[PDB]
Amino acid sequence: MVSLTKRCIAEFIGTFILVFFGAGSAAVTLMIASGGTSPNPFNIGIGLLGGLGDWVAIGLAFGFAIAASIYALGNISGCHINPAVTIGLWSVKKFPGREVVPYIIAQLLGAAFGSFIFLQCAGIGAATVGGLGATAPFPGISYWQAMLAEVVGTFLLMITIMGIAVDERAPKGFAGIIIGLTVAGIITTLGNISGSSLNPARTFGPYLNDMIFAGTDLWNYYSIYVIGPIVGAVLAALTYQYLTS
Amino acid sequence: MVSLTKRCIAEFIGTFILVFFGAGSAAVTLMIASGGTSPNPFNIGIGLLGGLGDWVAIGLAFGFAIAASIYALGNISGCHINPAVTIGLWSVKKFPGREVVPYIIAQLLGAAFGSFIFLQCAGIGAATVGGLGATAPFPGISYWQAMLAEVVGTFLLMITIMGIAVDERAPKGFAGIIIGLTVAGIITTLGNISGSSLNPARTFGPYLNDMIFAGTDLWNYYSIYVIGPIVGAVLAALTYQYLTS
Amino acid sequence: MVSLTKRCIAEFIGTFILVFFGAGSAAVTLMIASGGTSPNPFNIGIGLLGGLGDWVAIGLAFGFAIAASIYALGNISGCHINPAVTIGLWSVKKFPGREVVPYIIAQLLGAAFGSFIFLQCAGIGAATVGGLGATAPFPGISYWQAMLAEVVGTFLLMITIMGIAVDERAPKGFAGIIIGLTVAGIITTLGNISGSSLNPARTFGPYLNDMIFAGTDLWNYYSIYVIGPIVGAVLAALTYQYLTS
Amino acid sequence: MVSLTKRCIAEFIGTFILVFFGAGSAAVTLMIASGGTSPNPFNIGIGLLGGLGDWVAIGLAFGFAIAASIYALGNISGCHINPAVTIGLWSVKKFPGREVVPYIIAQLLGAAFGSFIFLQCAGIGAATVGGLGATAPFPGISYWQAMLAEVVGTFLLMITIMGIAVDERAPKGFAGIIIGLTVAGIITTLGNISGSSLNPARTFGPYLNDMIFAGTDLWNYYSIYVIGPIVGAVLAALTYQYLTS
Ligand SMILES: CCCCCCCCO[C@@H]1O[C@H](CO)[C@@H](O)[C@H](O)[C@H]1O
Ligand SMILES: CCCCCCCCO[C@@H]1O[C@H](CO)[C@@H](O)[C@H](O)[C@H]1O
Ligand SMILES: CCCCCCCCO[C@@H]1O[C@H](CO)[C@@H](O)[C@H](O)[C@H]1O
Ligand SMILES: CCCCCCCCO[C@@H]1O[C@H](CO)[C@@H](O)[C@H](O)[C@H]1O
Ligand SMILES: CCCCCCCCO[C@@H]1O[C@H](CO)[C@@H](O)[C@H](O)[C@H]1O
Ligand SMILES: CCCCCCCCO[C@@H]1O[C@H](CO)[C@@H](O)[C@H](O)[C@H]1O
Ligand SMILES: CCCCCCCCO[C@@H]1O[C@H](CO)[C@@H](O)[C@H](O)[C@H]1O
Ligand SMILES: CCCCCCCCO[C@@H]1O[C@H](CO)[C@@H](O)[C@H](O)[C@H]1O
Repeated sequence: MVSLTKRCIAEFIGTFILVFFGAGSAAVTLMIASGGTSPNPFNIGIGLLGGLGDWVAIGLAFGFAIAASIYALGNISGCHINPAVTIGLWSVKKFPGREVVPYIIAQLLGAAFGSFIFLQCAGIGAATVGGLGATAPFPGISYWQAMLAEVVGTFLLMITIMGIAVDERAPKGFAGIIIGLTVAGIITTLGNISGSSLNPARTFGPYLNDMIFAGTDLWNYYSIYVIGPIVGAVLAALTYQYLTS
Repeated sequence: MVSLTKRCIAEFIGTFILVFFGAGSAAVTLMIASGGTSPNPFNIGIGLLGGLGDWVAIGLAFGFAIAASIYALGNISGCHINPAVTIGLWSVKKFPGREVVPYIIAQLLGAAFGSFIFLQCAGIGAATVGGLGATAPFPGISYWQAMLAEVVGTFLLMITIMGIAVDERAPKGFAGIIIGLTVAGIITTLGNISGSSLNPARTFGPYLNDMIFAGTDLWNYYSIYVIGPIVGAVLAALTYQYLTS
Repeated sequence: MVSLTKRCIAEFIGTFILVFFGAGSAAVTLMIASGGTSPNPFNIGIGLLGGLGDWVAIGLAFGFAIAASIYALGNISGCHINPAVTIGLWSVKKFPGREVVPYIIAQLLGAAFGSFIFLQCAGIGAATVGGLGATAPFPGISYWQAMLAEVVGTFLLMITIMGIAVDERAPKGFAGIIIGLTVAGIITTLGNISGSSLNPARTFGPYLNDMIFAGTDLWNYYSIYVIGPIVGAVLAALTYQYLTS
Repeated sequence: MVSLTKRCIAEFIGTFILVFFGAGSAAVTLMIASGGTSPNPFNIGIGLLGGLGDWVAIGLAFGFAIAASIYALGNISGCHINPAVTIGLWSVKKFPGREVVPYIIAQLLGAAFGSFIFLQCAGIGAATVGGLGATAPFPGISYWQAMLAEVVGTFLLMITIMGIAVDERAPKGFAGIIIGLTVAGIITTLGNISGSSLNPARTFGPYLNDMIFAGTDLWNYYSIYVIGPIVGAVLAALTYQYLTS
């Protein structure tokens, strides 16, 4: 109904909001905790002052921002704001393959830009101390461990999306808040393991800005936040297709 | 349907509740943390004992109070309880320009009064230590940085409002809780940057009482919490008008 | 529709749940924080380890328990589970004066019993250290300050109830969660001031058990948690009657 | 409507998600707090860095995961994902006794597997330090105290389920989020007492993996997390049957 051009602008805004607010809270957490003493290496400083409370706070910053976006942009573009979701939807004939790349590009741009504008609001400390909320494996977590966390996490996100936003029997009006709260929950447990990206674009944004405004190069991890989410999403979409078949 | 006089009383009550409960939680946080040692200057004491957890708690105190007000006063006056929202609504022919000033004045009074009654409940420490939850740029944040944070923040608030309360296709009954939770999320990330006002009246109240009951004069910052929110709201309203056009 | 006898049993259960879970979380908080060092006297130990985060956690324990009860017992007795609400409803011809006392008595009993069973689960430390979550003015808060906090707090609770549960235009199904989240918000800001009772029975339960199983006598404060809530509720009910008249 | 075989797969997935995400957050909390100093023995380290905030965070990780599952798998199998609920439903002619064992077995397997996959993501520290989120009586809590906590807790969970998911008058679409938030609330207060299992399978999973990958043998406690929940659920189901009769 809405032109692909405007739906792409919407996806841009939605992913911008997602990275600005979600990743922003993570960065800010590290900034107000910087200089504190951690009990052990696993605690990189996010759960330093508020324990798991800090992780639920970050998860909620993501969740509420996501819910708000879905309610604001859902009717416009469907508010995927996540490459893995677009692909997941695509994998079960729920989204036109012809629009997959356009959306993904708008998502990637929005994420990059969202991370950039936040970096301007909070100063350079957000990048040099908060790392702009970039998702990377945590201390003691191997490459495949983070991979696994990302597929199980994105699996939950997608199967929830399938059940509450795609299935025709879903309760109207609940998709936005449920999808958001679900992400908040996944981040609460999987955050201190892989950072709980569940979104290739959510990771892309921070990575990019982190490299340009900091001598950082986290790209040797990106594959985790690309393959993991995509595999998790498609697995969920198909699984749900089978269970309701 | 309801007389402008009663809808103004409603706006008064709604903004009173907003400042009393929201700004109140911020003040209280500083009061129970006063005397503690902070890791660095950025942490002014709000995330001292609970990290980002303290910010989500403050955001939720705002959010739940806002949701409650919208459900209690929405049918009466529309529950704008925010000058920027009234103006934003106005900017897209969704509110009578003739009532803009009346509402804004009721909002400003309610906010001032709300801050005043809270100051009486918690004693003068709420003002001399908690600063009554007044929003001011945080340590290391320049004037334009706070400005930017406020427009991006209010942009999200308004576009959400446009999508869930103004658009005729919005899910009935969700506006209240969604708008509230959205504010809670914005405050979680933008709080330790500009205090996350998003509301000229929410700032006015505390500023006023802070000056009268404390040798404080934060008015050299007020422009941030006036221009920032208004610009963000109007930008959001128009953007949403374009995307759905 | 349901017999007064069964609706009284329901009120009993609902208030039992309210005090068991809500007041219980407060007690538990003090128990896991006991032995810690506080920054100042205002911080009695509740915001010691989690700052305001601890207050929102307690507020949510109350809120979620309240929402659950309203969804479980609402259709049975209306789930007042609060003398002030019953009276408030009564004050605007929304509840039979003939049933006011019966409900209030079931609420008082349920609260007393709820506090008693919790005391058995957590041991006597819940009473000697957690005080069973009894609401009393906080350090530096005078008698009238707590009084004021309780009327403003209960005012919000009731006007929300009026708007979302009594008004015929309210969105169906939202009353439970909204009422609950509203209480969670009031407790977040007003908790460290008066303990944020908003409910004569919620206070009665703990007070009683605290006296019987601890040399405590907080009854010289009870009037605050009786008059404050009742005045706040009636004021809200009438105010809402006027604004919608 | 859906084959018992697919509904069993669903129950498997739902309980997997429940244990993976819920119990996972508890384990992670202990891992980021390990090495810290506790105020007293009651605080085993979960409320160490975030106070009660840590408990609400764990409760929410459970709640959001539970809500998401109910929205994703509810239409498929009813999403019991808890032996006590299946039995409770059974006890009031709301579920076929012939399917009770099948569901319970899928739940038990899912829980065991869910705990296993999480153990792989977070490394062995999740088991040797976080105990995989296994529920056991807390310091100073006797066997019958934990038992009581579990029946009162599961009583609330079930009566809420009865009111919002079983009763034909329940508001459509609210069951998922309400059931989830209710669990989050029960865990917030009852967690530091018995760990707040409310689910024989949620306990089984961790116990099993804890024994196999750690010299742990918590099975001398399991009866608490079997009898307690079942008794609480049945008591709630019958009580609700009586009150609405
Ligand atoms: C990692 C897997 C990504 C899969 C996304 C594939 C997007 C391309 O999808 C293809 O686009 C074409 C037009 O451009 C259409 O004609 C094809 O039918 C469609 O399948
Ligand atoms: C961009 C192309 C990505 C292809 C996916 C490569 C996955 C292999 O990735 C490698 O796996 C090893 C495990 O044996 C790890 O030890 C290495 O650190 C990791 O980089
Ligand atoms: C910062 C920008 C604030 C814009 C708010 C403008 C409110 C005035 O708005 C004006 O009010 C008049 C009656 O008073 C009406 O007759 C005009 O049509 C209306 O535009
Ligand atoms: C009340 C009228 C407000 C007009 C808006 C004025 C905005 C200029 O504001 C000024 O911008 C400077 C940046 O160059 C900052 O360094 C100053 O601190 C700031 O006050
Ligand atoms: C603190 C104020 C409490 C007011 C509650 C008053 C409850 C009594 O209310 C009265 O009960 C009588 C039967 O018992 C009825 O016949 C009366 O009409 C009714 O007003
Ligand atoms: C049970 C009957 C209660 C009647 C209400 C009495 C209210 C007066 O209460 C008193 O107010 C004084 C303020 O001047 C305080 O200093 C006292 O501590 C307080 O008890
Ligand atoms: C701890 C109590 C557990 C009760 C669960 C009982 C499940 C068995 O229930 C029984 O299953 C039979 C078929 O297998 C049916 O024919 C019976 O009617 C049914 O009652
Ligand atoms: C698997 C079969 C379980 C049967 C339930 C047994 C309940 C008794 O359990 C016992 O109760 C005692 C209290 O007197 C406690 O002191 C013991 O530690 C406890 O194991």
